Amino acid sequence: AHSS
Amino acid sequence: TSWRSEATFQFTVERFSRLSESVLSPPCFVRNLPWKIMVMPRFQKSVGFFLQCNAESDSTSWSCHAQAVLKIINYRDDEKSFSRRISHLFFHKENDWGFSNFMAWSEVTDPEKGFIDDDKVTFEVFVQADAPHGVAW
Repeated sequence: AHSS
Repeated sequence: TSWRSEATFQFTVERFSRLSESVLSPPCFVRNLPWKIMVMPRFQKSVGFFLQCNAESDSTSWSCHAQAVLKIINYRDDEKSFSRRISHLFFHKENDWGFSNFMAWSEVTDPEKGFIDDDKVTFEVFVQADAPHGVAW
């Protein structure tokens, strides 16, 4: 998971 | 109430096959903060799926740690719904978290898989958030  | 520590909300994206920009759901309040589902095409190619928290606020003092289950509903069989989990400390510089390649675009849009109907796809988020800091002092 990560930032857009 | 809006102070609830957790909630499950959904957002249905219409004209999905034609999606070309990021789309945001209306807000669901948890811990009195606005949480939203963000969907965006990534490279057609893949469906991007992120959870956003308190992005509108000009505040740079807030933070909220939360865990969540991001799921794309399979209307033909819920056990076929696809989900991924996240754990993240949300704050102004990292106000959203998720996967740019949550699912293959070809799979979600496959008319025989059960995720799309009338060019609509439903996204769901179950978020469990801790008490935020730097907000309602």
